[PDB]
Amino acid sequence: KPTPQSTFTGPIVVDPITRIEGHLRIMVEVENGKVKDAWSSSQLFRGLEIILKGRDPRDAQHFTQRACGVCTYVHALASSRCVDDAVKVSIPANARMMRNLVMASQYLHDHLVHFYHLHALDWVDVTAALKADPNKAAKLAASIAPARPGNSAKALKAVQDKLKAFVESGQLGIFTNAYFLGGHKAYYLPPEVDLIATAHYLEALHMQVKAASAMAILGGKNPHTQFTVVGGCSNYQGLTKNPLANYLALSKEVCQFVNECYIPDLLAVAGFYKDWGGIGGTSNYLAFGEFATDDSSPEKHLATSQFPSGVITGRDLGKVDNVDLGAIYEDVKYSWYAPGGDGKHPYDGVTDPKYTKLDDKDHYSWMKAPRYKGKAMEVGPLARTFIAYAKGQPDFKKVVDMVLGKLSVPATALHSTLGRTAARGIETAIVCANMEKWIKEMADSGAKDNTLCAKWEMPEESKGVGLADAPRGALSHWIRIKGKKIDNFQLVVPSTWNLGPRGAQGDKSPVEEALIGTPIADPKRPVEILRTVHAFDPCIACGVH
Amino acid sequence: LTAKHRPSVVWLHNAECTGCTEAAIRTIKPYIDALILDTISLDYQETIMAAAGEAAEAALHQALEGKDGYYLVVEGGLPTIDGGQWGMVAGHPMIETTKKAAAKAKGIICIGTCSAYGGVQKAKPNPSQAKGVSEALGVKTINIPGCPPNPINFVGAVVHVLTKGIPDLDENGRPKLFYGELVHDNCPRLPHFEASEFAPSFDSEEAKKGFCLYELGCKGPVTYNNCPKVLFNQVNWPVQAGHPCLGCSEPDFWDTMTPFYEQG
Ligand code: SF4
Ligand code: SF4
Ligand code: FCO
Ligand code: F3S
Ligand SMILES: [Mg+2]
Ligand code: NI
Repeated sequence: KPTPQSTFTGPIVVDPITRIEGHLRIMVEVENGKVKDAWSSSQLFRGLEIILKGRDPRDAQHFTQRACGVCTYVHALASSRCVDDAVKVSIPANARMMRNLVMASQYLHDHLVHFYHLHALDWVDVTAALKADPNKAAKLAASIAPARPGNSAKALKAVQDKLKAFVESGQLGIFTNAYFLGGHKAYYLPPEVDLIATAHYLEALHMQVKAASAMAILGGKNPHTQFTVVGGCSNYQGLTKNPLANYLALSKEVCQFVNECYIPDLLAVAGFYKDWGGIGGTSNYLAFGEFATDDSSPEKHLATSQFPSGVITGRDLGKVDNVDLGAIYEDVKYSWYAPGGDGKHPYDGVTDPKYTKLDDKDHYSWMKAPRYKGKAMEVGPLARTFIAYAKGQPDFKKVVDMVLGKLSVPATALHSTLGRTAARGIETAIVCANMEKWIKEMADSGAKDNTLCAKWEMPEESKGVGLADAPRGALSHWIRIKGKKIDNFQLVVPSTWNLGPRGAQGDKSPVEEALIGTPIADPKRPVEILRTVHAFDPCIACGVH
Repeated sequence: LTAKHRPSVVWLHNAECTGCTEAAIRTIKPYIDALILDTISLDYQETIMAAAGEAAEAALHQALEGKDGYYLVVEGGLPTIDGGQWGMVAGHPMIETTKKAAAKAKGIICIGTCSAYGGVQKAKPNPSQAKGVSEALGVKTINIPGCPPNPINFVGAVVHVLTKGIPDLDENGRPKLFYGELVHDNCPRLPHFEASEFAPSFDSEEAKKGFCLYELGCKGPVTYNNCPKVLFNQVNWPVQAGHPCLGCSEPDFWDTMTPFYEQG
């Protein structure tokens, strides 16, 4: 019944954090088997903001997209919203629709790959799946998930035979030295549940191809879409009947996989790890919102996002504040940047790299520390879910209540690594339930009038901000234009909010705070650190840029 | 064959965005599970491997010391400023680990423009002093560029290397199998280009009619890649989506192909 926990006292360093995007080192101090202090240390700088200075503002989206190829598209969208705001163009309704649908397709691809290919191996013992009875596994699957041929005893046995041949080869490949090899106290699942999840892990490798193909019908290609322009979008063909029929068909298949496999696996896994509802919580949440009906300005985005925007402080769901874009700043006191750079609003952002040395407690990360009124903010699916739920958004109320009921927990149980993981699935289901409506809206509008790009003029001097809620959370790009060129271009990215270091007052970031109190069953295989870190869905290329 | 000793592949991530890993897993001939279960032994790959920290570093070293040797895939450029310390894994500069892995590799495949040629972090003013792999380390590489490359090109290259040897390479290290032809030579808008039928803006009726995108900056005429012939994701490519080619498989395109929306 109790959560396994050793008596280990001492430091643990985990570097590389694998099954994330990018290069992260986590350092913790452990006393009597529980984490007592933590540091989130991002280990690569590229400097896209420096590279952009003096370039054509039209080029920004193509450079910033390469901040990250996991959350591909999202930086092209934020940069396009940013430059659209700076030149004061309102994009056509069809462009709003197409950009938002590409964002929806990205949520689907991204969250499915995250749960299965990045997170699941923290919770699922793949080698234990070889001990399962495939007939027992099928019967269990039939009780917790909709009927499907992939969950049959024959299908589960084929997965098991394939895994068997692979493990027995002695070339374990990506499973080499896995934390679950030879059993591990922190892995709770019955072998049958391991096998069902492993079968779906493999299926998801094929399904993510379909999710990306759907995205590419509108986006041109995946990764790194190529269909946005200043003023709107370029892809007239994406408004036509046959491409949209194919986009719908592929989306429906992906959503069937979300509803049949992802959500039931997520619930089954969460059911066994209810103790993780009491580990890894934080208190403050931020979202810029996504899927707006009016994207004519950043203020209209914040106001009309269907996944709503807002600020929650101190877990107080009774008081959702509106976002104040002027309250955002970034500190560098504990980061690898030059002195003097603390407290900068992104319009006045500075990016002056200055490395010291590995594990220097005074400067330990290439990420800046974004703060909001002096507080750290968690961003991402859990932030969006709490904000929507507190505001009474009807799809979030329904799906959140469904989960709380299934797990038999109060909403406060969601301030945790388990809640963070559940929230990712909750919103994936909600995006899926909206796809057909959004596709019909664009098919009808695009048939009526295929206007997709507005006319615009480059100003000599201006500023603009582009907001998006990307799969990992609140994303903002900020431009100052001078002499029709980029004078300043600052990215403040969801993983910067979640996984940056301490701010100017020495206050831990959300992941640093979340790691305090983590139990460690075996300090040589600290899967519990990975559970919380992975729940934030880190992207270090995003966070540092 | 799954149960056989499959050729070892070590995949290193340097200064990268992981778009190349993402591209590789879009493969359908074969799908990625079939590749790693049946064809190769993928022995280190940070994005998807189970082990983390010291256990992952132990897996890398087991692979580098394997009796049968290994092939090396590199994703991302090498940041060289400050002794390589601006890009580190397990407390070691990326340039050091890549140098070590390259020295004993049976073959080196650079996936993406970043590892091939330096890529986005090398763009002016190059704050990290980033280099391509051959640029930094002086080793011959098989380059599979593009930002990212088509999985057809990367997986095709991997399969060629294991089955046939080094494919014929052009002056930029790119297999002629995939990079022998200009994007433009296979573009369905080529008749519009020949007839000087160019879209003057993205809102124009010429754009709606699918006219050539040269006047809006298309770099297809100077870019070697197979995009229009094979497509991406079995469904599309940028010009079919109404957008100019950026030249993303060309060395240093960030500085040679910009501004992207002009020919200037
Ligand atoms: S080549 Fe492009 S897609 Fe690949 S790692 Fe570099 S920036 Fe990312
Ligand atoms: S759109 Fe680009 S690749 Fe196609 S014909 Fe015109 S210049 Fe050539
Ligand atoms: N989602 C995503 Fe990537 C991060 N963090 C961005 O923006
Ligand atoms: S931008 Fe790149 S993906 Fe092909 S169409 Fe041009 S070479
Ligand atoms: Mg920034
Ligand atoms: Ni990312």
